[PDB]
Amino acid sequence: RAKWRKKRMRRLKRKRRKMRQRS
Amino acid sequence: GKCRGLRTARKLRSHRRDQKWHDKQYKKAHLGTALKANPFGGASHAKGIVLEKVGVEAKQPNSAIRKCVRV
Amino acid sequence: MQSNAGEFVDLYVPRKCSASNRIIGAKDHASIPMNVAEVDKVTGRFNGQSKTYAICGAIRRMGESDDSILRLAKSHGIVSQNF
Amino acid sequence: MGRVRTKTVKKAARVIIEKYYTRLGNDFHTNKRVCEEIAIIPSKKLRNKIAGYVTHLMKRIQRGPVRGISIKLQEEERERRDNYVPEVSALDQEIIEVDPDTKEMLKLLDFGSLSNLQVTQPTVGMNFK
Amino acid sequence: EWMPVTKLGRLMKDVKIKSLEEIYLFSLPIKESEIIDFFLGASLKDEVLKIMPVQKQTRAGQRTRFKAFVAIGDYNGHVGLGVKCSKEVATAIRGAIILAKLSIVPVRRGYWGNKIGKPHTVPCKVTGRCGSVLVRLIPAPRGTGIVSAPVPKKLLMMAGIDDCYTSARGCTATLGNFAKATFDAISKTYSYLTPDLWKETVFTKSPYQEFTDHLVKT
Amino acid sequence: TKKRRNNGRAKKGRGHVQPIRCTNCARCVPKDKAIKKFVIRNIVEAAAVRDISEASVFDAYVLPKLYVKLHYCVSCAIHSKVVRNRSREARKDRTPPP
Amino acid sequence: SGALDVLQMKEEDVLKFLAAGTHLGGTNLDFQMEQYIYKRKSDGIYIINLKRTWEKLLLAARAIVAIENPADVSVISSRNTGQRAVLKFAAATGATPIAGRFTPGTFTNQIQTAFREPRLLVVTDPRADHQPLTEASYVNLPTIALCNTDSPLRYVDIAIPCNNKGAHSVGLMWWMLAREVLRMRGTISREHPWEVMPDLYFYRDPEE
Amino acid sequence: VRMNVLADALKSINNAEKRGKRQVLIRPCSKVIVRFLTVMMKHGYIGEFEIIDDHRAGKIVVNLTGRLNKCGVISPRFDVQLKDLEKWQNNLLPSRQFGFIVLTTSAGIMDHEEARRKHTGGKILGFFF
Amino acid sequence: PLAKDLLHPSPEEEKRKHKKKRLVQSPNSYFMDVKCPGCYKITTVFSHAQTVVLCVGCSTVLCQPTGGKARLTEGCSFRRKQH
RNA sequence: AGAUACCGUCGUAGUUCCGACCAUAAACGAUGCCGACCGGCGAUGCGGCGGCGUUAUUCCCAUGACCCGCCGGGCAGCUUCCGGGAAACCAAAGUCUUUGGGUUCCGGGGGGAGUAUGGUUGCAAAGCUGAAACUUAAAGGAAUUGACGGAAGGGCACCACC
Ligand SMILES: [Zn+2]
Repeated sequence: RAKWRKKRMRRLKRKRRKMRQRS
Repeated sequence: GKCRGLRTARKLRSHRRDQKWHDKQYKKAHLGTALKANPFGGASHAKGIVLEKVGVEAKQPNSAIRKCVRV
Repeated sequence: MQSNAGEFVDLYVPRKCSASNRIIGAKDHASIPMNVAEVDKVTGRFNGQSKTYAICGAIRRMGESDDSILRLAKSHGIVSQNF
Repeated sequence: MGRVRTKTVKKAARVIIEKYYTRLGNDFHTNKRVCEEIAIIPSKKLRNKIAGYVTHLMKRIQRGPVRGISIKLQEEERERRDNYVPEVSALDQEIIEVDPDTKEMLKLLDFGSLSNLQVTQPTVGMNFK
Repeated sequence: EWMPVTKLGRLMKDVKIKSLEEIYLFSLPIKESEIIDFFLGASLKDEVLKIMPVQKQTRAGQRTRFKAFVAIGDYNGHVGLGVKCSKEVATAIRGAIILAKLSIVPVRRGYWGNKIGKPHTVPCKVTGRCGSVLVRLIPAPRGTGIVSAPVPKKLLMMAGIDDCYTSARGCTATLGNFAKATFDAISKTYSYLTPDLWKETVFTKSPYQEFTDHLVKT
Repeated sequence: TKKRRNNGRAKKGRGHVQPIRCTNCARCVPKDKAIKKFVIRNIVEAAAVRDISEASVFDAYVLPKLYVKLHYCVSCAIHSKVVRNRSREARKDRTPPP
Repeated sequence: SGALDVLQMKEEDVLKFLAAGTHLGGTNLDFQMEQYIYKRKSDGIYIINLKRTWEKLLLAARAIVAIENPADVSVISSRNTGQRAVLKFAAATGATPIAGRFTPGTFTNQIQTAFREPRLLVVTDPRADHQPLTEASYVNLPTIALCNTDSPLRYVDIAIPCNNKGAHSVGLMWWMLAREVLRMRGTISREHPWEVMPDLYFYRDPEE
Repeated sequence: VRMNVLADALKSINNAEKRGKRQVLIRPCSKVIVRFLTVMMKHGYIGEFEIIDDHRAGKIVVNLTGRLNKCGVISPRFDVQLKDLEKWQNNLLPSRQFGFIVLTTSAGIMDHEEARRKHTGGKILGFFF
Repeated sequence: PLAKDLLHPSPEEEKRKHKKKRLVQSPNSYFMDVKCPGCYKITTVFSHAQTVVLCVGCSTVLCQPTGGKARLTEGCSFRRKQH
């Protein structure tokens, strides 16, 4: 679905920001 | 829906100098990153040795094994 | 509309409306020629002659066919009586 | 107990009563024999189904002329009813109502005809919203 | 042969109206096709623009009806364009011609801008459109030939229009539209109030008046 | 596309109208879109009216009506069969049914 | 419209009109129809200029008489009020009347159970005698309609502003119109009453 | 608001000619507009018009005639160096045989054929045909 | 074709248009006189008043501005449109 | 079957209030602003105007409430081939090859993507600005015929039931 896709990709970014705390 | 004025020649001009970039037939041919990723240096041809000989299949509608080379 | 010698090389001269001077086309079908008889104005009997009119197919669709026959008839001395 | 007689029977019967309306009657048995004489009916059964509609259709015509057939003895009845002529009643013999502004149209026409005057200008009721 | 069902056909079979002019002035409908063939059987050269098969779905085998585009012309001042559909390409191609003859309309040929010799082009910039196809006709000098796609290069030619520039709108692939438009434009020559015109016309007793004395015959 | 020029709403020239809960499933529809009904009914419906006349103390009694204003959500409405789909030309007319 | 004792408006004719209420129209005015409405009284119904009716009813007469052959004009009525009248008009003139339901396509569709090509339509009512007003576009047909104060004036050449709801009003003018189209061709000296009364053209159920 | 007061007047008659009216009124007036319509009237494209006067602006009434096909306006007011004039009257006109384009000029407002004889140029106003 | 004169319309159609949309615009008001109840010093007063007026000949109010037209306290002689 | 779902009894955050952040929604009329013109009609809101009767008062009178119309500016409606459009539809989505009233923003086949990075605002959630490599011959809008519906409306059949 169009929106739930936008939730995954918004969730997925927070993974990417969080693994710059590690460096 | 237009400028169409008589002292507006700059706005009709700095608009088209801006909206040309969305013509992918022009963005490719005028941006340095498009030619850079070309394995040719923009050349017509390019020599090079053969380092193996491999075959590759065909898409779904019709089957075959097209022959190729890893130059 | 002419020639080198001035001859009128043309198939015909199409009829023209009597309220808008528009050209009734060769394949229009709502456009009509109409005839209004005369009377000798001494006995009322049909005096032979005819009054010709035309209306383009656009007018009749707009409903102004009669309002244009009327104004043409008042000007040409067919109806002269006022309100 | 009975069926819809298809367009074969309905069309065949309506012409018979339209062509021999005087030689027909009320009773089926009379009509069965008549139809055979005046029509070449291919089948015994349908002749008794055509004669069935004819006697049913005559029971119709004696009860107010209907919209199917043309009967000369019934048509001449209409023309006497459509050409009737009494002494004129369209003329509206003397004084006949005219509304107050109607005579003003007439006096603008310059007619001195005689008629009635009412008063109606006070408006008290008209169309509904 | 040909006994008519129209007053015009009654008046036409007997030689009493001579040309399509007198039929076109009063814009009388053409209800039979034999009328034109009596006037214009010679040089009415047939052609087949396309035969497009169209298919309508059904619970049973998907049905197929063919379409026939036929234009008719004379290179002297008339053009037609007929269409038809039927379940056999022999009758569709036969029926298209008859419907093409009925739709025959007169075309006016003018000069580029120098006024010596025979007319050779469209009088002025005419246009038309059906289904977004917009065929413009732009006057051209003598002796250039027609410039257009092969489809309307024919419609214009059958008119005798020797030299006509043109310019077309997008989506011309469908001959049902691109031919219809270029036919619509050439009909639109006798629809301009040109300054060459404006001479008052005198209505001249449409054939039904002058020829009613015989036309009450039975 | 556009099935209805009204979008199904009765809102023209304003912002948003207050939403009224459905009077079956409690779905929150705005007061415009909802299908409103106003049913007046005797409390003593006809299957028993005369059986009450026999047992009535008073000589003249009228058995007062009952007044409830029902609002239906679109989904709760079609299913209960108040309304139905209609043909794209008969869709236009808005006069209440006879 | 004219300068005659027999062409201009006569007291005898005006008494006919006011008798059958031709002057009362309806409650609505169509913007093409303003030029034939005198005033509106206070109950809300329109009064027609009976003189203006005369010009048009004389103009329409001058249209019909110009037609060379009487059969060439098809007079058409599709309301039960004037069905009998239009039969009478063809009887006293020589027209080809059309009463009853208008078979759609009697002027088109060559291969027709009923087919005519006339040169002039005469329709009782522009609203309910609908189709011939529209089939008078696919072939070149002039039109003559007894237009009310509410009827559309589309596809009509001559508009006779009159009341046409009542039976008396329509029956009158078919007798009236027939009288004018006949006279200009010759039946009497024009200095006589025409020996047929309007009641012949009036609507009437069997009532003894 | 109103900017090109020539443009609005021409669209007011063009929309009124399309319908088929005989007379049309335009709201503002100017020498630029009066000297405009006179160019048409000097060719017979329109009838004979009147110029209502006020203290405020003036409002022209025109007696239209069924002879003009379209009466456009061209803005902004360009230039015509008499070498571009043949380009303009080929991408803005129906044909060379008829139709004229009017362009203002140091010797008054005049249609292009006047410009060729007086051998001058100047800014452009509009066109008709 | 709805061809009607915009130059010479009836003096009664001109009241069927706005104050501005007429042929030549003119105000809908009219200057009126008033006889100042109880005294004979006759003063001018504008029909569409937006201010009261007080009379030394009355010591009571004369015109009362309500809406877009005045209402006079007591009837008086009212000349009009001498302008 | 699974049901960490629909269903039902509980129940934290939350819902409401005062003081600050956030600046996003199919925030929709999916339809920029201002200005002009081209059809009718019956009503609706507000203002002023002309009106004959009634009703509130004992008095036109001040004024309401009804009843008939006009004018301006609104929310909207019905109808028409003015005219547009791919068409559904539109008095604007009209005045558009017969193109030019003035002006702002913005789109160039679909996907990768509103992703990576860089700048910037934010307490956080996030918002604004925002690519390419590569991949693909079609993605996509409106109508037309069928098929299909655990979609409604009629009706028939013991290869259907009662
Ligand atoms: Zn619900």
